[PDB]
Amino acid sequence: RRLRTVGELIQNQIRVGLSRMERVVRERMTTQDVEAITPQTLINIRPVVAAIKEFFGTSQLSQFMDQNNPLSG
Amino acid sequence: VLRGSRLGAVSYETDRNHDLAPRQVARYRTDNGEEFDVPFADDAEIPGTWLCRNGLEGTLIEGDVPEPKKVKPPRTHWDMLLERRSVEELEELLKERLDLIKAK
Amino acid sequence: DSVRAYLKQIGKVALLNAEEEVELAKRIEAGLYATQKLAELAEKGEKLPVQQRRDMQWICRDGDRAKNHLLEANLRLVVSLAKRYTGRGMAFLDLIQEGNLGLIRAVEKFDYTKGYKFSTYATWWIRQAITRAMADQARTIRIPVHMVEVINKLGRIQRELLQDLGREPTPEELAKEMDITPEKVLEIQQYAREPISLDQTIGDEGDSQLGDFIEDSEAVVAVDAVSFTLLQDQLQSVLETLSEREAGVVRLRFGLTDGQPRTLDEIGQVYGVTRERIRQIESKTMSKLRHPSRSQVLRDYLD
DNA sequence: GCTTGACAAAAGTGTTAAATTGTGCTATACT
Repeated sequence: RRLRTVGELIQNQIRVGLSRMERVVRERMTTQDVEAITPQTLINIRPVVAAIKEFFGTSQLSQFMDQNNPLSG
Repeated sequence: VLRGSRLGAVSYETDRNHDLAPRQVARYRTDNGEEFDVPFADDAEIPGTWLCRNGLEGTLIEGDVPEPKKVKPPRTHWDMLLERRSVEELEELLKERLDLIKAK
Repeated sequence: DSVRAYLKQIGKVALLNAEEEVELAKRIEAGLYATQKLAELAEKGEKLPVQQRRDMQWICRDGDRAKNHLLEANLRLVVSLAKRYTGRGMAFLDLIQEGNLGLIRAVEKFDYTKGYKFSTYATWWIRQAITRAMADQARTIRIPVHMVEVINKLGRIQRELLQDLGREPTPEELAKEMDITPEKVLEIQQYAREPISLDQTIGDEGDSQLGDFIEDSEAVVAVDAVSFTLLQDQLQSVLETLSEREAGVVRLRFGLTDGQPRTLDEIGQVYGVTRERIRQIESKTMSKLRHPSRSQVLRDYLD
């Protein structure tokens, strides 16, 4: 049994968001002018930001800080 | 935690049958033969046709003929064909098709 | 999914060649003309010979069968279009079925003299039928077609502007492109919002659903319900403290006796005095009641 | 204690200008 730390938990959602971004980019690169396209004009960052927002907001692991006292936190 | 309401509001008034609104009942009959009653106020102006429980627009029994309620006729497949083919062309079409079945 | 039965059943009829479509359409037209001839000629007698009668009835049946066959062979077209619009809110198979109803209209209007394929014309009718179907039936709270179109236009513009700016635009930014006021687009956005499901679970577990904890604003508050009645008694006791001569005017003026307020003139229908005198009597009674000797009895019921 | 003359504010009555809603049709070819 291993331990997913915070870093790996965030990395998984980053990977999911970038996978959605990859699907969008590979779909849309077939339908744009060739040799005149620019990387900044087809890289869509919305899905990764949405995944990051969802993780910190709704994920069961991202819990409210327990500030009852220093030991609790 | 969160609140809402129905599409209406409540009224606290109390009175009961001691106030009577003068009303009379009209009688209607539908296509399938079922009959129904509808209480209306004495202001009347009762309509000649009424949508009853069963869903058939029944007619009143008192009058011999109700309000005509005439409506425009429907538009059908021939009537729209006639907007693109002349009767002279349809005659030739009929002649042409009769030629083949007559061949046997 | 169980739409496979429809796909199989429509798969037993082969596609038409370019020359069969004209034949089928011409047969349909000829059969329609034959049916209309048999219908019309009956209005004045004009018996036709038995052989011609049978041949014309055969023409009618052949036209009907050709129309049916033309629909059958082209049912396969509708699914290829319906698969494009699936997932927007209405069921895939419903999309197919109601696009078929545009397909019958396309067959009704299609003609060969234009020298064009059946698909070229039928595609437009199928597409508009599917569009109208989705517009009418895609939402629990119905939105008229023009409103749906303006909502779609707003969504289209907002998507591009968000892709450009990188964030959700302020209403005025969308207004600058819609040529309408920012509050107008803000209202359209409110019209666009879908209702949520009242049966959705709440509490991160299957303990209860959202509906179980909605507090009703228009509830029957007990303390008010009784309180009103007390007033309806207390007020009466004050009105009963007057002479019936004075009490009747107020009871009729505000409709206490029967719930319908009465104008100054109508109170004279039983009292006989003129409307101005009824106003003077009302003023006298109204000043007598507001005097502290009777106000304190029921003042604090207003809240 | 009450009628009458006379007046203005409020509200019905109808027209119609504007806003909203429903409906048929778009013909390269596409199954």
